[PDB]
Amino acid sequence: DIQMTQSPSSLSASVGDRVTITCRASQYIYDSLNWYQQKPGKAPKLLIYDSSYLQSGVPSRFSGSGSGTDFTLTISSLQPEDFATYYCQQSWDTPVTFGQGTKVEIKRTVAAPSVFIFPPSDEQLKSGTASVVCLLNNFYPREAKVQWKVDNALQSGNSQESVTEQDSKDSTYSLSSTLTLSKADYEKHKVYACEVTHQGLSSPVTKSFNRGEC
Amino acid sequence: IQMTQSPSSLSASVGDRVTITCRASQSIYSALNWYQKLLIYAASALQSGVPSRFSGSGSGTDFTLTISSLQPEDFATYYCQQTDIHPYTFGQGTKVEIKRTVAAPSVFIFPPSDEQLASVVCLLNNFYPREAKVQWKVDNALQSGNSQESVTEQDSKDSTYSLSSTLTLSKADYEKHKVYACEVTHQGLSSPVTKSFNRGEC
Amino acid sequence: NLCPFGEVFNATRFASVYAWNRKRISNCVADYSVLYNSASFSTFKCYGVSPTKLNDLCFTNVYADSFVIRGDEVRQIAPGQTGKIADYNYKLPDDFTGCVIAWNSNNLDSKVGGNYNYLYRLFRKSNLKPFERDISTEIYQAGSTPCNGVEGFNCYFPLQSYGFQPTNGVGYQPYRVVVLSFELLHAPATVC
Amino acid sequence: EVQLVESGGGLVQPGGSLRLSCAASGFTFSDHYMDWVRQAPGKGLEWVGRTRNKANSYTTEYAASVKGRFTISRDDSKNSLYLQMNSLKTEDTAVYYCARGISPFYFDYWGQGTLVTVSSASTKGPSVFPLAPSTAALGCLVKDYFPEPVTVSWNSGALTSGVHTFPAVLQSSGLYSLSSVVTVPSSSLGTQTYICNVNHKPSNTKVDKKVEPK
Amino acid sequence: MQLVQSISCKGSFITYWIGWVRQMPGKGLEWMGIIYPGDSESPSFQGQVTISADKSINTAYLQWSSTAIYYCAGGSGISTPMDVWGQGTTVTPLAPSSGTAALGCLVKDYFPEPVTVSWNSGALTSGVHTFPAVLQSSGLYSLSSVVTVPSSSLGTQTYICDKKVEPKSC
Ligand SMILES: *[C@@H]1O[C@H](CO[C@@H]2O[C@@H](C)[C@@H](O)[C@@H](O)[C@@H]2O)[C@@H](O[C@@H]2O[C@H](CO)[C@@H](O)[C@H](O)[C@H]2NC(C)=O)[C@H](O)[C@H]1NC(C)=O
Ligand SMILES: [Cl-]
Repeated sequence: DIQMTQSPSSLSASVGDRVTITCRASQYIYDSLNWYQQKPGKAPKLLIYDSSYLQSGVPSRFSGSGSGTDFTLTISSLQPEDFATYYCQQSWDTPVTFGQGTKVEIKRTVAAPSVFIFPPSDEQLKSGTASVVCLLNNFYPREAKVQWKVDNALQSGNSQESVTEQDSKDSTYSLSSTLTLSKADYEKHKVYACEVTHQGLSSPVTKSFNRGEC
Repeated sequence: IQMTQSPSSLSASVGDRVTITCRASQSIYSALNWYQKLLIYAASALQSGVPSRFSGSGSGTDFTLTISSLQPEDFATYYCQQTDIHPYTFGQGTKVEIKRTVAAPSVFIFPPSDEQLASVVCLLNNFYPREAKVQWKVDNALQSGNSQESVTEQDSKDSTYSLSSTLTLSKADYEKHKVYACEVTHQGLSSPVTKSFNRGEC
Repeated sequence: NLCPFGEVFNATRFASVYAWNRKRISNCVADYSVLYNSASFSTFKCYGVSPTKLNDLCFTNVYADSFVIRGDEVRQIAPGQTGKIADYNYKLPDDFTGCVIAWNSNNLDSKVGGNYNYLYRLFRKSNLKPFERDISTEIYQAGSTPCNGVEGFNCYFPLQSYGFQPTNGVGYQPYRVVVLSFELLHAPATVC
Repeated sequence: EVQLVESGGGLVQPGGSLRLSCAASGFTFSDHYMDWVRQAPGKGLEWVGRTRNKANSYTTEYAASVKGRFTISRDDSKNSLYLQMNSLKTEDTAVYYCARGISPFYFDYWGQGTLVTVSSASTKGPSVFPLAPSTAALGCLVKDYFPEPVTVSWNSGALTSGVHTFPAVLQSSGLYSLSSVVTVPSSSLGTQTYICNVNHKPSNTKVDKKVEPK
Repeated sequence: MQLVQSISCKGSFITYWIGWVRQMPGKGLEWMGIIYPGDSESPSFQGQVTISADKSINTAYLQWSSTAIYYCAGGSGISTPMDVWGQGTTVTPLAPSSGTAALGCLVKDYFPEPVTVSWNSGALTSGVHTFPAVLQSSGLYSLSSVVTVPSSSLGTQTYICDKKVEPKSC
């Protein structure tokens, strides 16, 4: 089987910049190499087939060069609607192998995250667990630290965080930290707080509530 | 033999597949040329130096024309002909124009100079599509014959059109009314737009 | 014996597409490593089978079809194409089983003055059947007036020549093509 | 239009068989080559196998990962492609797209895909708690559901502005959780009515939950 | 090979036929007639014009005794029709409203059309739209040329298309 290595795996690009992703192959696959773009949770779309041919409907800022073992996709003036994984694909021989993909992220100006904390619903409590949600909404870059503090101590191992995909309006992220614990354990402490660290924030922001008190 | 060629109107962006059909007054087998410069001859044969994007398919009294991905320079109007028998009468004509989003027109009304006194000119700048009607209303009174509009070739830059009404009146007729309105009917505006001035004002 | 693919690929002289050459490779052992282990080639597309497995497969007859065409014509040498070359010169069957190998021939088949020794059939009154050849130089009539083999208005000589000056863009440049075709006939396989 | 729709995906136990169908409209199914391509969650594109077109019999190639256990099949009458998977593994968990080419060397169109989930774990519908607002963020907690996926809308499809549905996280337990949050203008909270619509098809759970300030 | 036109057509393998293509204002291709120079031999132009030739100079002619461009076409080959032609023979004060205004020059009652103009001695071309001439009820024509400019420039700079165009500014 023919191995295909894309370069780079991950790549950050300002709007209108000229980005280049390279596919390299374990052997000569001549001009038998296609490129697809995959936007998250959607089927791939064929951009380019047979090295150099752009598909009908594809925007002409997409271009294929290359031969033998080295191919490269080109977005000239990378515009909005371009955050995707970009996949090279050889058809020369079976088996029909792909490249590992390259995740392209857009560059942007720093944007500080707006921070909201949410005590558990009374409803959930009567089920017998408490989940405390912490939301860091619309910030850049992705990198961010969320520390839980319960009765003024660092809490570890009862919290899951999740990141949204980059949003094609404004190229910003949202993040969630959810501290989930037994109702019993939830009632043993008074002060729940969410402490947030970021490039955008001059100093770490903390949002909190005292259990019981609106 | 007398040629057809359809349509006269086509709107399309760069790269689009294009299809045009030219009919035949009497069977000329495949002795049909396609011009833009000679492009395609004998129904499907390609004149040297013409890009392979262009392709045509036809025989007897029926033919077509195809362009794979419209390049900017290909925007124009193309005419067929018969090489069967003399005289070699060409076709009617067919023209292709770039598709851009609906653009409402900027309407401007220039009043007449002491020099001319009477010619009162109306302007619709930088619009798509080509279709736009320019009614002249002198004191609520619709004018017919005395008016003369003239449009641009699709703008080199932003591929929009621009239109130049020119209402012509006897000085005394001009002096008879105060109103000089220009009601513009176009896709780019929800309902008609009036631009107006009053003689002996500012 | 060792199997005469050299002759076909390293031939000084290449046939014109309308007059395309065909060679029957038989009672030989075929290396094939010699092909996909090359960088010369622009295109090496196999339809039946797999380029890497061909040396571990055995066949009743194999044929090598050699010709020269324009760069932007190579995509016509495939199952399911329409166009001058696929229509009036070389047609592959829908069920084609074999490899289309081509490569840029600017060095050899392009003359500084211009080489017009390479011709293609511009006109035909029906498409070729797969693997059919046609050398007719009969004047093609698309006019109402039938030519009496006398070329003139709507009386075109059917063969036309390629402009191959070496500074033509790669689309218009010359490429040599070799189509290998593998037949599994009822008889004993004589070439693996 | 050109339409490929995949089906049969869902929860299946290790060692059990499932079979997916690809239903094809808007083209000469016989003419085109049709392949299956899979993608385990947050991983790359993996070719499963091919059926050639009617002109080439309908002859088949498999990737080695699925050889001997998967079978590709065609019904031209019903215009549908089939993948029959037998001695299933945890690693067969993935989205299964079918791809067609009018050429055997690239894929023009792809389906939206069918999700196959291969675990010992067991189906359970979520529970839905409100994240009341104290711009004003509010949201819904979708807690403890298996398997993927769940969908969330706002005010029965209406509300899509400033909404974030976070990727689900897998607890130690083997259940999934996520929240969906909406950034709303402060003033609109008094007049505008806020309801999240949560659908979990695998358990056949549908919940509409109203979110109001405490 | 090429054909150079003047009312005659000459050019220089040398073409074996010469026909005639006329172009009325806003019209498609119209074929005049034929005269093969060697042999020196339309039913709608027949006895509207006379079609002559001179082989010696490789010249073909279109003559009258009683408005358009005249194009002569020949062939570089006996096979290929309508291949190369000639170049052709042609025989025939608004003031801004008181951040973008517009102003121009009305050119009226002129014949024979055509009217060619420029702005501020060719120095200003950014906004300019020069319309085609029209033939009016009168049988003469009226043509207007315009330009959008920054409202800022109005009441500061002057404009000369030669007509001095400025705000009337009562
Ligand atoms: C067809 O020719 C290639 C190229 O051949 C070489 O260069 C020629 C100018 C001539 O000098 C030949 O003798 C050379 O062989 C052959 O591929 C080469 O094979 C040789 C072994 O003889 C090997 O040294 C080279 O590395 C190979 N490739 C090169 C030089 O690019 C091929 O064997 C010939 N026959 C075919 C196509 O099977
Ligand atoms: Cl940016």
